[PDB]
Amino acid sequence: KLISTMPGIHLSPEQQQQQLQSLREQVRTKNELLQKYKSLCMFE
Amino acid sequence: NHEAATCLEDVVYRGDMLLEKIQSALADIAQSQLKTR
Repeated sequence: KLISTMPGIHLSPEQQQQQLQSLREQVRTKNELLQKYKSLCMFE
Repeated sequence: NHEAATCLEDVVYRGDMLLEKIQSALADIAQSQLKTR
């Protein structure tokens, strides 16, 4: 149990789950910013 | 001579519009980088 408490809920249930959704928002926002940069048509 | 002068005034402002576009793009990238925090 001392070996397996490394994977223990140190930061609590609410924070671990929220962090996951925060990273989801971060990753998705990175995705549309990068795709809008690649997809923009500056040239006439 | 007058005609020759017009040539350069036609050439210019294309670099200016490209420059304002790329400044807008880099400002947007910097803003996104600071807001993602």
